[PDB]
Amino acid sequence: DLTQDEFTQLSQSIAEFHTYQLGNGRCSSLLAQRIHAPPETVWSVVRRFDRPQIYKHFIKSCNVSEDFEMRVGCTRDVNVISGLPANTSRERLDLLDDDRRVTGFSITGGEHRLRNYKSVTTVHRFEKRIWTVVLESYVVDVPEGNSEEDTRLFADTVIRLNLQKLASITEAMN
Ligand SMILES: CC1=CC(=O)CC(C)(C)[C@@]1(O)/C=C/C(C)=C\C(=O)O
Repeated sequence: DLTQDEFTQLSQSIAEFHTYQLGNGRCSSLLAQRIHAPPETVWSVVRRFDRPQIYKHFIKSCNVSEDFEMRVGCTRDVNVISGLPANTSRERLDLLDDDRRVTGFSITGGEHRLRNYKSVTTVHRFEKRIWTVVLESYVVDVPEGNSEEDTRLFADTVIRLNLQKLASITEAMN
């Protein structure tokens, strides 16, 4: 996946936001997407907590309060497209750092099986031409009698598809 030069450059961010030391019954993974677009452009979409459906394929709609303010602790209600093993997710914004380009959220409830899910998404400048690397990591409980391996495959597949869609949206923005 990540090159040596990408790792090195990305080392302290990964230690700071994307490394976990967990007990059993919980699992994590880290995923990376390269985007051939300025990190200002990528971050302008990543940080828009009220409109995840701009890049998240499986989200049919997202509702926020009439008094919504973009501030740690604000919440959103997302509704999943039809036919899926989940219908809704209730999510809380945990991080919004406009200097470092760090965001994250937690799933506090809803109709789905990704209990105590929390993810962190970070945006990184690379200079070849300016490009961007996005890291996204999550921790989640392993539902009793499911395996850690199926849980990770599920989360990873959704995050990977979302970060691909992010890359296509943000590259089209040039
Ligand atoms: C597509 C989908 C299906 C589910 O079964 C769970 C949930 C409804 C939470 C989800 O929206 C999960 C989305 C997660 C993994 C990544 C995200 O959105 O950053």
